[PDB]
Amino acid sequence: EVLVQSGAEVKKPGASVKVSCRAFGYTFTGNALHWVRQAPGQGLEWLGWINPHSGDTTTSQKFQGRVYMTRDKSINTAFLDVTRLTSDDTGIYYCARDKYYGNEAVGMDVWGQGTSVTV
Amino acid sequence: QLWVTVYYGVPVWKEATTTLFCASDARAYDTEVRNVWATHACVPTDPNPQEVVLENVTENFNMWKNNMVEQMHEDIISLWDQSLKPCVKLTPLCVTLNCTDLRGEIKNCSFNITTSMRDKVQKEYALFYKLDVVPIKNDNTSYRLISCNTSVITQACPKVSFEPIPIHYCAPAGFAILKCNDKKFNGTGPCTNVSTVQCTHGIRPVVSTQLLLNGSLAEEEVVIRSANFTDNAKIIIVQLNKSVEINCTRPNNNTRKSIHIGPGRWFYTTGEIIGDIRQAHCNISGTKWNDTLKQIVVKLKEQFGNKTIVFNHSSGGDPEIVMHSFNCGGEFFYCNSTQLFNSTIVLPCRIKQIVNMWQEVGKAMYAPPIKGQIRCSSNITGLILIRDEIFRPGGGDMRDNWRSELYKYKVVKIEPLGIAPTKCKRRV
Amino acid sequence: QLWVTVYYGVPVWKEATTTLFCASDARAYDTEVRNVWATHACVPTDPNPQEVVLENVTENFNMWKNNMVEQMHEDIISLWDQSLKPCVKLTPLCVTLNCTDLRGEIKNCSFNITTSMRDKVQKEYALFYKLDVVPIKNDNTSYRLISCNTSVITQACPKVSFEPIPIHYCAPAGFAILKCNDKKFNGTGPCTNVSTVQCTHGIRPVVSTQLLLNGSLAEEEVVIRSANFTDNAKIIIVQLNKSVEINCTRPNNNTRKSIHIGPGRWFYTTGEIIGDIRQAHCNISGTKWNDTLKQIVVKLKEQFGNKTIVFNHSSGGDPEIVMHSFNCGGEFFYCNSTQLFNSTIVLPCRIKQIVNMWQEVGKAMYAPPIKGQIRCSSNITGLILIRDEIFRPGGGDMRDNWRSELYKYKVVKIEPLGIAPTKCKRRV
Amino acid sequence: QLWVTVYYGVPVWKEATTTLFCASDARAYDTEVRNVWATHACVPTDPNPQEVVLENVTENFNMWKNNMVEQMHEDIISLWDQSLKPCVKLTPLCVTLNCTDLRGEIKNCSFNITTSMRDKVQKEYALFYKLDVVPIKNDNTSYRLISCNTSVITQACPKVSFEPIPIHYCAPAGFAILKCNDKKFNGTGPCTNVSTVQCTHGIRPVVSTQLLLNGSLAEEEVVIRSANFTDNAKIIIVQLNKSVEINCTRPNNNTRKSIHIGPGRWFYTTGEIIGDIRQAHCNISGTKWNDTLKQIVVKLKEQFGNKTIVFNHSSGGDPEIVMHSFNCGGEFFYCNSTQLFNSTIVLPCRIKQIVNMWQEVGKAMYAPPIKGQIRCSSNITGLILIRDEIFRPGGGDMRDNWRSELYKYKVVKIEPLGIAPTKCKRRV
Ligand SMILES: *[C@@H]1O[C@H](CO)[C@@H](O[C@@H]2O[C@H](CO)[C@@H](O[C@@H]3O[C@H](CO[C@H]4O[C@H](CO)[C@@H](O)[C@H](O)[C@@H]4O)[C@@H](O)[C@H](O[C@H]4O[C@H](CO)[C@@H](O)[C@H](O)[C@@H]4O)[C@@H]3O)[C@H](O)[C@H]2NC(C)=O)[C@H](O)[C@H]1NC(C)=O
Ligand SMILES: *[C@@H]1O[C@H](CO)[C@@H](O[C@@H]2O[C@H](CO)[C@@H](O[C@@H]3O[C@H](CO[C@H]4O[C@H](CO)[C@@H](O)[C@H](O)[C@@H]4O)[C@@H](O)[C@H](O[C@H]4O[C@H](CO)[C@@H](O)[C@H](O)[C@@H]4O)[C@@H]3O)[C@H](O)[C@H]2NC(C)=O)[C@H](O)[C@H]1NC(C)=O
Ligand SMILES: *[C@@H]1O[C@H](CO)[C@@H](O[C@@H]2O[C@H](CO)[C@@H](O[C@@H]3O[C@H](CO[C@H]4O[C@H](CO)[C@@H](O)[C@H](O)[C@@H]4O)[C@@H](O)[C@H](O[C@H]4O[C@H](CO)[C@@H](O)[C@H](O)[C@@H]4O)[C@@H]3O)[C@H](O)[C@H]2NC(C)=O)[C@H](O)[C@H]1NC(C)=O
Ligand SMILES: *[C@@H]1O[C@H](CO)[C@@H](O[C@@H]2O[C@H](CO)[C@@H](O[C@@H]3O[C@H](CO[C@H]4O[C@H](CO)[C@@H](O)[C@H](O)[C@@H]4O)[C@@H](O)[C@H](O)[C@@H]3O)[C@H](O)[C@H]2NC(C)=O)[C@H](O)[C@H]1NC(C)=O
Ligand SMILES: *[C@@H]1O[C@H](CO)[C@@H](O[C@@H]2O[C@H](CO)[C@@H](O[C@@H]3O[C@H](CO)[C@@H](O)[C@H](O)[C@@H]3O)[C@H](O)[C@H]2NC(C)=O)[C@H](O)[C@H]1NC(C)=O
Ligand SMILES: *[C@@H]1O[C@H](CO)[C@@H](O[C@@H]2O[C@H](CO)[C@@H](O[C@@H]3O[C@H](CO)[C@@H](O)[C@H](O)[C@@H]3O)[C@H](O)[C@H]2NC(C)=O)[C@H](O)[C@H]1NC(C)=O
Ligand SMILES: *[C@@H]1O[C@H](CO)[C@@H](O[C@@H]2O[C@H](CO)[C@@H](O[C@@H]3O[C@H](CO)[C@@H](O)[C@H](O)[C@@H]3O)[C@H](O)[C@H]2NC(C)=O)[C@H](O)[C@H]1NC(C)=O
Ligand SMILES: *[C@@H]1O[C@H](CO)[C@@H](O[C@@H]2O[C@H](CO)[C@@H](O)[C@H](O)[C@H]2NC(C)=O)[C@H](O)[C@H]1NC(C)=O
Ligand SMILES: *[C@@H]1O[C@H](CO)[C@@H](O[C@@H]2O[C@H](CO)[C@@H](O)[C@H](O)[C@H]2NC(C)=O)[C@H](O)[C@H]1NC(C)=O
Ligand SMILES: *[C@@H]1O[C@H](CO)[C@@H](O[C@@H]2O[C@H](CO)[C@@H](O)[C@H](O)[C@H]2NC(C)=O)[C@H](O)[C@H]1NC(C)=O
Ligand SMILES: *[C@@H]1O[C@H](CO)[C@@H](O[C@@H]2O[C@H](CO)[C@@H](O)[C@H](O)[C@H]2NC(C)=O)[C@H](O)[C@H]1NC(C)=O
Ligand SMILES: *[C@@H]1O[C@H](CO)[C@@H](O[C@@H]2O[C@H](CO)[C@@H](O)[C@H](O)[C@H]2NC(C)=O)[C@H](O)[C@H]1NC(C)=O
Ligand SMILES: *[C@@H]1O[C@H](CO)[C@@H](O[C@@H]2O[C@H](CO)[C@@H](O)[C@H](O)[C@H]2NC(C)=O)[C@H](O)[C@H]1NC(C)=O
Ligand SMILES: *[C@@H]1O[C@H](CO)[C@@H](O)[C@H](O)[C@H]1NC(C)=O
Ligand SMILES: *[C@@H]1O[C@H](CO)[C@@H](O)[C@H](O)[C@H]1NC(C)=O
Ligand SMILES: *[C@@H]1O[C@H](CO)[C@@H](O)[C@H](O)[C@H]1NC(C)=O
Ligand SMILES: *[C@@H]1O[C@H](CO)[C@@H](O)[C@H](O)[C@H]1NC(C)=O
Ligand SMILES: *[C@@H]1O[C@H](CO)[C@@H](O)[C@H](O)[C@H]1NC(C)=O
Ligand SMILES: *[C@@H]1O[C@H](CO)[C@@H](O)[C@H](O)[C@H]1NC(C)=O
Ligand SMILES: *[C@@H]1O[C@H](CO)[C@@H](O)[C@H](O)[C@H]1NC(C)=O
Ligand SMILES: *[C@@H]1O[C@H](CO)[C@@H](O)[C@H](O)[C@H]1NC(C)=O
Repeated sequence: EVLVQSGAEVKKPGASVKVSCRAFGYTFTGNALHWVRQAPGQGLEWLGWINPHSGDTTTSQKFQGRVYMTRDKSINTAFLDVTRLTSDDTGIYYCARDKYYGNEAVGMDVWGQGTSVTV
Repeated sequence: QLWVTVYYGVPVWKEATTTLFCASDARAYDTEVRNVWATHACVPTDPNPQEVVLENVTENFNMWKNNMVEQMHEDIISLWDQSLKPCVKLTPLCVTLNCTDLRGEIKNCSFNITTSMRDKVQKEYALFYKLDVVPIKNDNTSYRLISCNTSVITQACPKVSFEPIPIHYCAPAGFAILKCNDKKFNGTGPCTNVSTVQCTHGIRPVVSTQLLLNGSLAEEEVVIRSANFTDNAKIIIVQLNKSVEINCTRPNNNTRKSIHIGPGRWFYTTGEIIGDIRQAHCNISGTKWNDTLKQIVVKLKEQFGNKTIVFNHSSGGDPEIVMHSFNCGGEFFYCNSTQLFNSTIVLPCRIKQIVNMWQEVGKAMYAPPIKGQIRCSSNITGLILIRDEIFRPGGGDMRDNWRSELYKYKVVKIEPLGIAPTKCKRRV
Repeated sequence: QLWVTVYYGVPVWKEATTTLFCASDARAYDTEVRNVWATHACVPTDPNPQEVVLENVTENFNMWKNNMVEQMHEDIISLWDQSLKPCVKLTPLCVTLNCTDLRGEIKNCSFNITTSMRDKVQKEYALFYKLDVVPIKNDNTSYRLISCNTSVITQACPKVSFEPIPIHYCAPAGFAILKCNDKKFNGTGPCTNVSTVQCTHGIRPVVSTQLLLNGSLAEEEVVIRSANFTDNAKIIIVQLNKSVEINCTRPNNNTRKSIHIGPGRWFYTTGEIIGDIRQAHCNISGTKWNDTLKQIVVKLKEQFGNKTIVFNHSSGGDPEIVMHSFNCGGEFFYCNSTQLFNSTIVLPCRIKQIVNMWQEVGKAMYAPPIKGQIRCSSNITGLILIRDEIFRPGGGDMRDNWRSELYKYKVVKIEPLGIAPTKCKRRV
Repeated sequence: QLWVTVYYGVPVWKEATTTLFCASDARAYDTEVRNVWATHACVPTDPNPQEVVLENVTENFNMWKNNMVEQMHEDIISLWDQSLKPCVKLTPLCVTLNCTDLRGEIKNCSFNITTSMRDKVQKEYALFYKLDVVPIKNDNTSYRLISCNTSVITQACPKVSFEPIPIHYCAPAGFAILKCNDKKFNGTGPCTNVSTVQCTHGIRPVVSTQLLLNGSLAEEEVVIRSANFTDNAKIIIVQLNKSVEINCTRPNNNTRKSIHIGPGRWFYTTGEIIGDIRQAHCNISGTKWNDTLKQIVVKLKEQFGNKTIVFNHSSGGDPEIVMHSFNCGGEFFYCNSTQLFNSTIVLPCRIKQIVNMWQEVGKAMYAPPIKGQIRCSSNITGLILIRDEIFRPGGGDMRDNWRSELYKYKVVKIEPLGIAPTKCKRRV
């Protein structure tokens, strides 16, 4: 069970970026996906998560109206859609999976490799 | 007090045996014009098959107990035989042959045809292989076909094909196939990486001896499975991680004659050769073969000893056991395959037209002469070995070759209805 | 807010293909003693079949897309072939014939029978038709059967009948047949007078060329249908409102000889004629034919022109295409049918015993000799025409004749389960 | 006011006809290696079958209307014929025989074999029974096989057995078998001691004429059943309460020769006799037979008169009707059986190899020669009698022998759904 993300991007401020993450080795719709970012010099910033089955999401208050998540189960792929990019958005964008035992966050042991976005 | 409550849709099963059905790719439906196995009487495969990996399911597998092998055994034989029902008996053609050498693997034989065209008789000639016919001891000029005193041989209807199309086998509703996805799993025992499969991948009905080909390469190392690696009564199945290329040919542009031996009845026979006589042969990359073989030893020595001498020349059995064989372009080649094992590469091959579906009882099929030259190539993907620590190639039958693929799967039956105690009593 | 509600028993359907089954009248069950199609292996028809006229149902029909024709194609051929499985091979009888004329449509041939009664040989003679046998070019006295160098012909078991019994075809539960009751409806397009049928009327498995007979007259006018009436690649089907009477005969009281050609094996052959030789022929009322034909032109000219010259003499194809044919009393007549079209009535007919089920591949059936005279009559109910505005009779195969009846019906599948929004929410 | 209420699971039934299926004992599954009836294609019997005696159920039975007999008729014949499909035609062996006596029930015949080994001919000799072959009238030295001018006879495949294994017949779900347990019940009419059976006991497919054997003894008295005991067109079935022992033998240690009459084709024939010629015969305890026969008369006289003379010598029909017969050790004995009835015991028996499944149309099976001596014994349990008050043994066919056992049972269909008036109205 691995997570495979797309490539890196370079954007100017005011731009938007979309980062994919493919569900290799496991059922796409059987485990909710998280998105976490790490800007240079920073710790780990949570952006939100998406339910690959239902399309349900939760996002950080910091990004209301700015960070969106979508999915397309026909290709087993989840996506992170980030707009209003600024210089603070330079960083590594990672996809990750939790155990969701009881449908509640436990901790995430499966991570994608992360992609970088420069702004 | 707990109460009995019925729960339906319980995700449990028990191991079970049922019949799997075929599923075709797309083209096979319309290959009925020639192809025996790639029939029209077969539903399509799922264009988008699903697979579910299970989290905590560990089950025991045993490839030598895999009953799917028996189904394939019977199905191939039955379908093959069904296709030959309307074909031509060669019984009256066994009467006589006056032979000399081709101008001695191939004989130029003349013959006397018994009353043919109602009140007429005729004489003809044809080319024959020494592997299909034998001399009369007190003549040494006259010949007969080898199988004549036991049974009937028919010439396959010209409109025939045995192309080994990768037909899929699917489970019926109420059943499922569990697959072992553990790349390091041996032939028996528990497997933890297990997934649910409704239908398997396609498996080509390849017929060969002393060679596993055109599929199923190992996970970056040579993988060897055996029932024991101990008992000399058992055999060893070897999977290669890389294939070895083999190029085979019969560079003789042959023609064929249609001989009528009565109104309404005829058969084809080998006619003249256009051009010279070339020997059938196969080109195996030597370096790839032996580099791989060195790697095979690296894996094999784990069970048999680090300085142990392994892999000697083919030996034991009659020529169809000792020689390597395949249908190149549909033509039947018997290759010495001793060069490959001349140390513990181009091989000569012989041609034979009377064949069995692995092994028949009494009866046999005759492969009609093929017009033009033979060219084919293939992917060597594995070996079957014979214990003597010398190993030699060969052994087994169709079920060993089928098993070498089927080992990945087992069939179970879904048992959704059950009960459990609850705190809830029925209300009335 | 509307809610999802499930409704079951919804009166809708989709077009679908399924297998129709036969249904017998009353007598056919016990006709197994001879009759191939009127089998015992068939359930009875509904003694009181129902039909429902629908008020607002309009559907598209297309007789050239009516798949029921394929089912009839295959069923007649299969059943016919099954009945011939135990019958006698005439292969050894093709060996020789020394012929003179009957004392030359009919030849008096002597022949030499090869070892027959174990260690004996014998000579016999029989009468043969010129349409079944051919001479040897360099003899002009010796003959062979025409089909001998391609395949096996068997003599139908004497206990056989092909009486064209009007067997009904019925739909299985879950399916229904919709009928177009519009008397003016052409071969394709919408039909508003539609009714539901569970089972069709009986259709006789009539075999003929150049004639639609013994059923389905038009609604007081000549009715002509065609895929196009334009394209020369298409054909025209003509229905008459009145039938034309035809009286056919072969006034030769013939006998037959049973010839044994070995212990346990024998066949029948035409023996001597009791009385003189009379020509087979058919009497067609001329006035009725031509009065009708004038009326056919009246309808035909609507598509092809008011002063257009139509309906010339038969032409094109071999004698079984060019001549008109039928099994009168089970005997096979080939009539010139040129008198009927000698202007843009008694016809001579020829007799042939080797026949096909419309057209066989290689093989054929031999019609055993019939003792006594042949007499029959029939109802001419329609024509099939060939484009050249000259039209000529003939063309097509069994499916064109089956289609000419099946055009009235199509098969649909009932789809009773569906949903719709309601104002009612589920209560819990 | 009473209301309609539906009751499901109502213990009622109507008489009905369905197909019964076989059930095997334990061993029959693996008897496929030889045995025709004791097939592998048969489910096992219930190791613990149940039976329910009903308190107030009285029903009419009629053994001559028991349709189970037709099922057994057809099944035995069909299975027997299926087993013979791959067997050897003896057609070419009927060509000639030059016979003298064995050194005349058995003839020593030489013969000329037609081209056999492709271009060779050969001469052989074999022993034949006078019951299988007949002389040529104008030679008196030459012989032919009796059935040759009507049909094909094949030699049963050597790997064959007709051991009469007691296979059970069971009803499908929804059906039940009612049994009459009234020991004094005649062939028709009401029976009050009735029980429900899902599956019957096993019945051996015994083939015999003029003898009911190896089962079903009467309840301490001779029990006689007949459709009428009046009409001379009807027959009488006699059950004995005690069996009579019979010991049969053919004390000739025979061998057999395998004769090849072409490459790939051969048959077995009686070879030389090891030792002298002994007559086939059977030893019947005289006292037991006649003491029983006196008792049979005691029962028989109830319908036919106290001083009436009954039971005379066999008479009427051809030798297979007149002589008693059975397959002793698989060998076919035809015994005079006149000593048993020489007053109103060791019998000579004749041997014949061409046999019928009771009676065939045209075709027949040839019993391959049996190596060694024949020894068997059996239990005489009953008789079938012919009206003339003289009675004679014999008459009927397989259905009379099947009926003689099947008379105990009838098949019914369960009809669980019905309605009745109640005082309870539906609530809504
Ligand atoms: C392991 O895998 C290899 C391939 O990966 C298999 O070998 C090939 O098998 C295929 C199928 O049997 C062979 O296909 C044959 O090719 C011949 C030549 O093709 C050329 O010419 C045709 C002419 O129209 C072109 O269409 C085509 O694109 C090529 O240009 C054909 O002539 C053969 O047709 C046969 O059947 C028809 C049916 O009526 C006959 O009319 C023909 O006369 C003829 O009989 C056929 O298509 C292919 O050549 C094989 N070799 C190679 C090198 O690819 C191995 O068999 C496989 N082994 C196992 C055990 O699975
Ligand atoms: C279009 O429709 C016409 C009729 O409307 C069909 O022609 C008739 O078809 C029937 C059926 O095939 C023919 O019936 C035959 O009649 C012969 C003579 O019948 C008289 O003598 C018998 C003697 O007992 C009387 O019972 C009877 O009432 C008459 O008095 C019979 O001899 C024929 O029997 C055949 O089969 C038996 C079966 O064992 C044999 O034993 C006989 O030897 C013989 O083979 C049969 O019954 C009828 O004669 C036809 N002609 C006429 C003028 O009616 C057309 O065929 C039909 N065409 C198409 C394409 O559908
Ligand atoms: C009424 O009931 C009686 C018995 O109650 C039946 O008669 C017996 O029927 C059985 C079955 O047909 C006969 O069994 C035969 O016995 C032969 C000799 O057995 C001895 O030798 C063997 C050697 O291994 C020992 O195993 C055995 O215990 C004995 O010591 C066997 O040779 C026969 O085998 C046949 O089939 C095999 C299969 O390949 C062949 O290889 C053999 O060569 C041979 O063909 C067989 O087992 C038994 O002999 C019968 N007689 C007696 C006196 O019991 C009646 O037939 C039955 N009648 C009816 C109508 O139901
Ligand atoms: C149980 O079995 C499962 C099925 O095999 C296991 O899942 C497999 O896990 C391995 C782990 O390494 C994956 O291997 C990786 O695959 C990626 C795929 O990307 C490449 O291929 C795609 C194909 O279209 C292509 O599009 C990309 O551009 C790449 O070319 C590779 O990049 C990695 O190097 C590596 O090969 C398997 O792919 C994965 N299988 C599936 C079906 O996804 C599972 O782990 C097993 N579980 C246990 C406990 O063993
Ligand atoms: C025997 O070995 C040869 C060599 O490895 C195999 O040939 C290879 O077959 C694969 C099949 O997928 C070819 O892949 C191709 O990739 C392109 C990428 O876009 C795709 O478009 C094609 O449709 C196809 O998938 C691969 O190129 C091909 N290699 C060569 C050199 O041609 C061969 O299939 C093996 N035979 C068997 C029976 O395993
Ligand atoms: C060929 O044309 C002739 C002449 O029209 C057809 O004969 C006719 O067949 C009908 C069948 O119903 C006969 O009807 C009869 O009506 C009486 C009235 O009570 C009834 O009792 C009979 O049972 C029967 O229904 C009609 O009389 C008869 N015409 C003659 C002159 O006999 C013939 O059926 C046509 N053949 C085919 C195959 O269509
Ligand atoms: C023909 O008559 C003879 C003589 O009556 C029958 O032989 C008898 O068969 C019964 C079968 O149950 C034997 O019963 C045995 O009882 C012992 C008691 O412990 C049991 O252990 C055995 O397994 C078996 O049940 C009986 O002893 C036997 N009589 C003799 C003298 O051997 C024979 O079966 C009759 N044949 C037919 C086809 O009815
Ligand atoms: C046809 O007959 C010949 C002999 O007449 C059989 O030849 C034997 O073949 C076996 C095979 O290993 C040899 O061991 C024997 O020595 C051969 N016999 C002789 C006399 O040399 C031949 O096998 C028979 N054909 C079939 C199909 O069985
Ligand atoms: C795998 O090899 C083992 C090795 O011991 C087999 O054990 C056999 O055990 C019996 C018991 O008495 C011995 O007589 C045999 O000689 C042993 N076999 C050998 C080869 O020594 C075990 O049966 C083998 N398993 C398989 C699948 O063959
Ligand atoms: C049997 O052979 C003869 C010739 O040996 C075939 O006769 C040919 O028939 C076709 C039919 O249109 C003619 O065009 C040819 O000219 C005929 N040949 C000759 C030499 O005249 C005959 O058709 C063959 N039989 C079958 C059933 O095919
Ligand atoms: C019925 O006749 C029409 C007449 O136009 C057919 O139309 C064909 O259209 C193609 C289009 O390029 C032309 O090439 C053909 O020549 C036209 N056919 C003729 C006869 O002119 C139409 O296809 C015909 N339909 C049927 C059922 O035959
Ligand atoms: C084979 O032919 C012979 C005569 O050639 C048939 O013999 C007749 O058999 C019946 C049987 O009852 C006798 O009544 C006749 O008298 C016999 N004929 C002569 C001339 O004696 C023999 O039945 C025929 N075979 C078959 C199987 O039918
Ligand atoms: C049983 O015997 C009786 C005796 O009367 C049979 O009755 C028959 O009745 C018809 C009526 O006219 C007579 O013509 C017959 O002659 C009577 N038969 C005898 C033998 O006399 C009754 O049909 C017989 N039942 C069975 C089953 O045969
Ligand atoms: C085989 O050919 C040689 C050539 O001379 C001939 O002598 C011999 O008789 C031939 N044999 C047969 C069986 O025709
Ligand atoms: C497979 O490996 C397991 C590991 O414990 C072993 O127990 C089992 O016997 C092996 N089976 C074979 C056939 O090698
Ligand atoms: C077989 O022929 C192909 C043709 O290009 C070649 O590439 C391949 O290496 C050859 N294989 C061998 C074993 O020579
Ligand atoms: C049938 O008549 C309709 C009338 O509009 C026409 O459209 C259709 O093409 C006709 N079909 C045929 C086959 O004549
Ligand atoms: C056929 O014969 C019948 C016999 O009555 C006759 O009425 C009818 O008109 C005849 N038909 C012809 C075409 O002559
Ligand atoms: C039968 O044998 C006798 C013995 O002398 C012989 O004369 C006679 O010709 C033989 N018959 C046949 C048909 O061989
Ligand atoms: C059976 O006995 C009953 C007794 O009344 C009798 O009515 C019936 O006809 C008898 N049936 C036979 C076939 O003996
Ligand atoms: C048959 O042989 C057995 C052998 O013991 C014997 O007991 C029995 O009495 C014999 N039966 C007859 C009828 O002789």
